[PDB]
Amino acid sequence: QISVRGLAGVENVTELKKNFNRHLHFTLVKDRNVATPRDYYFALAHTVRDHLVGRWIRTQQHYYEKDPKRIYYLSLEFYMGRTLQNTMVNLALENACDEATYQLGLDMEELEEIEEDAGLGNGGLGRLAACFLDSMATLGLAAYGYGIRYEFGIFNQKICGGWQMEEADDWLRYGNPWEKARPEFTLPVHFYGRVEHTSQGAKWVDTQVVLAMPYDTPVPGYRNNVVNTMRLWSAKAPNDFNLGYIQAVLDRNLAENISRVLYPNDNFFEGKELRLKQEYFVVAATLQDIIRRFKSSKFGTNFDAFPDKVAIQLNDTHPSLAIPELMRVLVDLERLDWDKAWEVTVKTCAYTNHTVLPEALERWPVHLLETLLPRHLQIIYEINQRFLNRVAAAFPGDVDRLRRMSLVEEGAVKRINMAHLCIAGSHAVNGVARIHSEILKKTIFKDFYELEPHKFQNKTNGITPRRWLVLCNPGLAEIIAERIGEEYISDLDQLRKLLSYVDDEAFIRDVAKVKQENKLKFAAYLEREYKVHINPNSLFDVQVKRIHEYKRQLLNCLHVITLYNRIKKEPNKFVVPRTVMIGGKAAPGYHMAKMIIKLITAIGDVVNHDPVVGDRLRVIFLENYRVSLAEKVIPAADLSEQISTAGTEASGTGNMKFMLNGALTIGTMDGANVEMAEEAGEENFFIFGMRVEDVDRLDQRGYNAQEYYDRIPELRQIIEQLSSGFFSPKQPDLFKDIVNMLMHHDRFKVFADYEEYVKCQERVSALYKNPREWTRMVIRNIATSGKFSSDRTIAQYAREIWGVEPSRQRLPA
Amino acid sequence: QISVRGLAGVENVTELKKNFNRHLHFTLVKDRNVATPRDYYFALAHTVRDHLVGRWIRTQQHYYEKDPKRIYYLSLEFYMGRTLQNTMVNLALENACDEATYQLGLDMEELEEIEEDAGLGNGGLGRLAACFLDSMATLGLAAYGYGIRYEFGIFNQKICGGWQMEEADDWLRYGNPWEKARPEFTLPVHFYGRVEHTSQGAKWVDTQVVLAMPYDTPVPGYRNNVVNTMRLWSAKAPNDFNLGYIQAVLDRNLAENISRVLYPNDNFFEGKELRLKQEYFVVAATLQDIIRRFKSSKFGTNFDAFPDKVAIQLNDTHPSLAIPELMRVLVDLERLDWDKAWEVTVKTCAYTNHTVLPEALERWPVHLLETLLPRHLQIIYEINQRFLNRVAAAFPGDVDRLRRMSLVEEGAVKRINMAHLCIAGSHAVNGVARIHSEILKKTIFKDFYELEPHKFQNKTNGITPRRWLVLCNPGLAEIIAERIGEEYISDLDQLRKLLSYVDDEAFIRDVAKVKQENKLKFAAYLEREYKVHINPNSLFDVQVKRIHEYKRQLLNCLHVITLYNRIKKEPNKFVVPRTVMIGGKAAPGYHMAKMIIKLITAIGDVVNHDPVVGDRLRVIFLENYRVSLAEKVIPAADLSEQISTAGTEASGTGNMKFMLNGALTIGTMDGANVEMAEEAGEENFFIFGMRVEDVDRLDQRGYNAQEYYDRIPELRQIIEQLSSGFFSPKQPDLFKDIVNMLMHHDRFKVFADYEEYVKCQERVSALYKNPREWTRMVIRNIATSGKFSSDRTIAQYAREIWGVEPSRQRLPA
Ligand SMILES: O=c1[nH]c(=O)n([C@@H]2O[C@H](CO)[C@@H](O)[C@H]2O)c(=O)[nH]1
Ligand SMILES: O=c1[nH]c(=O)n([C@@H]2O[C@H](CO)[C@@H](O)[C@H]2O)c(=O)[nH]1
Repeated sequence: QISVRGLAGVENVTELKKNFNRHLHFTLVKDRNVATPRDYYFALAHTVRDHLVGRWIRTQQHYYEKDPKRIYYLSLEFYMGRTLQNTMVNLALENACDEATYQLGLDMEELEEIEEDAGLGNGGLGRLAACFLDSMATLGLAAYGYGIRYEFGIFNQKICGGWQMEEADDWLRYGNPWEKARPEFTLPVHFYGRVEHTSQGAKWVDTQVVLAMPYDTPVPGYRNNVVNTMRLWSAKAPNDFNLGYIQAVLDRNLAENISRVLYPNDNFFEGKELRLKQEYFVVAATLQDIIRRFKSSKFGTNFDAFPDKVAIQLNDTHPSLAIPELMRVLVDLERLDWDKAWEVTVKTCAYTNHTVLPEALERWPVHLLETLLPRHLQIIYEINQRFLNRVAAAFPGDVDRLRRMSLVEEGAVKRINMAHLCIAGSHAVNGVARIHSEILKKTIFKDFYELEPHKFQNKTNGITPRRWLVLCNPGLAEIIAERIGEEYISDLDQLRKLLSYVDDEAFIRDVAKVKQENKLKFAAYLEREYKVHINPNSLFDVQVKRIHEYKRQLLNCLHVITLYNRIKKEPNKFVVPRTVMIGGKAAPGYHMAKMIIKLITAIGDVVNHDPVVGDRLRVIFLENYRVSLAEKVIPAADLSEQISTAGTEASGTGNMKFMLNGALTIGTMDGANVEMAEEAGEENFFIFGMRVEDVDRLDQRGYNAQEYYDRIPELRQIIEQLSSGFFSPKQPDLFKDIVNMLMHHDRFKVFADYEEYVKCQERVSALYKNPREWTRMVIRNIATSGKFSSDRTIAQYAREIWGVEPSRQRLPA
Repeated sequence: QISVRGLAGVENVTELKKNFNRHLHFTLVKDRNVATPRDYYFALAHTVRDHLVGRWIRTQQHYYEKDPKRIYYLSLEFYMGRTLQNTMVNLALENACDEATYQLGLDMEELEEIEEDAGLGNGGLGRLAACFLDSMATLGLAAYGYGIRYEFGIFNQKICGGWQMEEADDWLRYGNPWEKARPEFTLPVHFYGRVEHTSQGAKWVDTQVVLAMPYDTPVPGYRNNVVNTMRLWSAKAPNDFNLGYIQAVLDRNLAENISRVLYPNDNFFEGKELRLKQEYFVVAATLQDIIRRFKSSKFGTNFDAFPDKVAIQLNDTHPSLAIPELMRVLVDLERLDWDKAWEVTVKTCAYTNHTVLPEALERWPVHLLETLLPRHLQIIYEINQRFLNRVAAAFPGDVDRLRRMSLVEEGAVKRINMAHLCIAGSHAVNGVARIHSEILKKTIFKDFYELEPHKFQNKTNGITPRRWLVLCNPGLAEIIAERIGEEYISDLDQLRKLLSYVDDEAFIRDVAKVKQENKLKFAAYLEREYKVHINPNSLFDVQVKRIHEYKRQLLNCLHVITLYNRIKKEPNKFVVPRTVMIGGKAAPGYHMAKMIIKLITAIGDVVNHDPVVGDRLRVIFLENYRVSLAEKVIPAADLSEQISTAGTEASGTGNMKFMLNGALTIGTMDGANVEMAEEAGEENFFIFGMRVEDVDRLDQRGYNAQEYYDRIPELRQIIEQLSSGFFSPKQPDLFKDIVNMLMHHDRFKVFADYEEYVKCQERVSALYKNPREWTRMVIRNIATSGKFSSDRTIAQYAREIWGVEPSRQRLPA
């Protein structure tokens, strides 16, 4: 049907049809008479999978022969979503499969919906890893993603009586056609035990062994015939485990619990032993695999060349144990001297920081590490001593600097600061947006920057334009390709060419047409799947992201209520109609976030059923927000809410997705919003509120929320409504915790940005009244979104950190 | 190479080779440069599997169209062994695959050894179920095996310091290419809860739900294009299970533990809750599946026709809960009246008894059933009341009969006798050999036989001649086929034609040649795999079966020591050389059985290293006895030890395997030995010892072991040797428990058969000195082994119990 979806040749369509029928028969053991739609999905997935394997085998053959420097991306999260459409896109197979399935009497889009998300992440950090894998393969890098194969990913969110309920994400129930078990590369991982000292150094003995079994998933590059590997470890008990008899077999579960479930915390540290075990498990298995691959290479014992052949990227501090584990292996097993081992480690490792929120920083109790990983604690103590000796020599007599920079934190319970470990043991430390990287050098890591300034870098985040434009918004990808060709898909900077179409009446009409179609499709999805009705002519106002106080879903709530109250006051006055959509999951133990969800639904209950409002205002909570839902809602959005308190959202990536898909942005000067506004021009963004400097000024004086309550009558009314039980008639005090937080202990200064936010929203409504000028501003956003491709991000990592050159060159097919 | 292995056509070999290469590439994601032997096994298995699916689909299509009466074989054990060679045999593919793999540069026999046994059974009962599935498919019956998919089968046995050690049989580690998950037919199973009474009868409420997910494995008939199904259930927690968050997900393990591990008890009842849950789990899921299939049929609500379309065979009492579960469904859910439901149940169910040992009988505590299955207990009480009302009417005033026949056993703890439940609720009750079925009517079920004589039948056990001749002994199958053709493989009675070859000098030579080749091959296997050396010219004296006091491995031990002591007394006297091989697993909690294993190895330690003995006597313990090992050792055997105390081994099936494979039998008149001797002629068997009647006479008088000790000097010497520490110099009292048992509390009268046993063994040695006459007797055994084909057994079940006609007719290919 459309150009960007590739060719549907007679030869290819015929071959796909017969291979589809082969899999249905031989693989699924079914025929057309008994086959369910799920069977048809699997037949298609196996058919597409077949096209991957030849390229997969020859890519890994190529790496073995050429022996390039290998990039190892270590992450506890890979938020992959669905794989079928992505694979078709990257292989130029979409139209052919569409035709083949059409001729078999099937609707391909219907089959696509059957696939489970691989929801092995929480939000931004996990999705960044997924975008990164796509870009590394597209740029021809010899890259491997290493993580854990969770049996249960992020929970499925159900809303019951307005409250969030969690259920197990049993994503492997029907099987995963994309993965290949590799039980032949199973590796032992050690826990507990004790340290023994001999003539030949230290020995870690009396350990408990858990096996790590790898599962490999292919990662196709965009039309370059490169297929890289994501290798995820699964925990397995050894066969002599605990070996009355029956109980010993049943107790195998204890070891295998390591890879059972993803910790559902977004930007929050929980110091549980099982989490620590997960972190070491991924690190220990991965490092053995890396070293094995290094020794068994065409290069040729000598670890001097280790950093020339290996780069390890730590995604946050979660895999920080890679640093002392590498030291352990090099010193204890390979018998290298400390100084040489340390040189190798530092040159190999690099660390990406994802947040400055104190509650998200990993600080492990010494007593946990003492019991679980006794040798690693000893190594960390030695790292600390040698590091602090360097600090003392650089800043003599500065005793407070010594305590501030220590990897060991003193107190009631001694803790290890994993961020400090990462900085000391890495040759590069990066933040994820310009403002964030500056904040790191000026505030939380100031001491480290003063000691080693060369270590600190910026790498602004990005998103893959394959998943986040071509896949989810084919209508927009096509109208763009009509004007400027297809090269932009792997060179997003080419979107700048669209600036010469801002006055083109044909293009203006097509851009607006694509948005309306997307909105109609999403309005239809909501009715079919959730029996909720919306007006497709209204402004689609959306905030989708994890529920967090710093992200200020509550500020959005205050605006919604302001709009409702203004309508109730002057009912016969015209207002631009809005559909306000808010979605995202709360961590199960995060009480305030659960209360915010309940608030949003409670507002909906009042607003959506008030006859005086009509279809002028609707508030909908988008249930079970996840990658597949993002692919549907983002292309449908008109307004993107990016309203974190300045200085709290390190980068954001949802913001970039909305920009690429034709939504305008209302936001604070926070994270990547700053660079987005810079790229598009401030005139083409809806920027409001305190800057970082204004927040600091308010902190020094002291934030008093009562001041705002006293001086803003519209804000006062809302607080009275919440307190009196207007939004909860049967439980009048339901939201007392929310009011109390807002009035007395609000770390994120919701009230301080309220006035500017509401006024800015008025400007948004004004522009939306003029469709032509709205669309022209939209074109100016899309056209300048090029910087935010993860291809740009990865090229910077490659050149400035990993010391490798990207390549757009095709491998032979 | 050999005729019975089928044709190796140019077309077929070419097609197999290319499909092998396809699977290696697409399925395993490998090439010839990186492939391991395990990869090659899997490529072959997938290639052979492909040939099954077409036949599998059309068989199940055929059953849906013809709607025959369906046979449901319910068992907690299916001792399947390996599947690759069996599938090739039944599909006439062995020579073609042999040729195809040879041309690819691979040895097929080497690849076959890589396959894990499906060890989902303990011994005789589980292996009988496997033979039965093979015969039902071969005889064209619409039959389904239903059981549990254990994650861990029977433990792997390691011998360490002479002691048995157990390790987990992680048979699914590398995957199972033969099974197909069918998550679409997942069914809920209920536990706990309480019974509620309404106007519309009883309701079982507040239950815990566990899901049952089926996995289907194909069961090919011998060259008839029939492929039946074995459906095994796996336990799965529902997604809202226990739904702080992390622990609730981890607690899913509790529900899923139901299908985790096979209880490793052979002929011994252990009253643990997990076992009861397993028993109900298989029954509840299976019955729902049966009823679904019955309702969704081309026949056409009315349960009057249920017994005309359904037969349920209970393999022992393990699935006895089928009786009250069927009543529950019919009465509580379908709203049939009790009397009608009961008629249907009785006409549907039939029960096979496997032993008369009191310790093996299932007697469940009422308090367990009360908590776990409250509705089932109520139904059992009602069944009991109505049954005992019938007894009272038939035998008025006989109050002791009432207590004896009750399903409820009175005492300190009330128990339900599951055997009594089975008899009351089945239209047929059978023993497994003529003597066993007679014992049932005369002793343990005498009261029931008097009430309902028509119910009691015999069905002598059998073995499949596909696995137990063609597969494991191709050399013998071939020399037989040369004379009488190939028809005997599915009509074993044709072996009688071999009686006209007993004086044929060519045949005599070939039979003896096949045995020597088998012995050389097994002697080579022992050296390669266990570094143990044996003399292939010696008599191979073997006892392989589970370790049990009733099976009297201890009597064998006494003979071995007698032979050793006689050699030591007259060293320069000629004795027929023997290799005594004993193998089998002991239940982990069975102390005495573990002591017997240690004794056997301890005798070996003395005998095998005595220079005066030389290579005249060797004692070897065969480690990890299982189906695949049986296939190797049985064709190599000269002498089969079947020496259970008369009246204790219900049938035996190992005995039949040895007879079919050219070993002579030394045994008591017990189980099927009686019918074997009857078939071959007593002159061609080595029968010794007490008959059942002699055992009873000894019991009435009182068994005094001291008498035998006092009157037999050779027996006295052995007991002194055991007591003094001759076989355990460092631990002189190691075997005190064995001696004490033998002298004071021997239920199985080892001493009473000692004299006759030793004398009979002398007669065996005498015959072995004359190779020609040994072989002639062997031919007389093989020729009369026809009755013991499981095809005969299944034909009898079909005609006399299930009311269906067997068919040797081919389905179209
Ligand atoms: O995970 C890995 N998988 C591999 O196949 N290799 C190597 O690639 C070579 C060519 O495919 C193989 O010989 C193997 O050593 C490797 O080092 N790591
Ligand atoms: O386990 C079962 N699998 C099936 O396929 N069937 C039925 O067989 C028919 C023809 O293959 C199907 O329509 C299904 O109803 C069935 O009853 N039980």
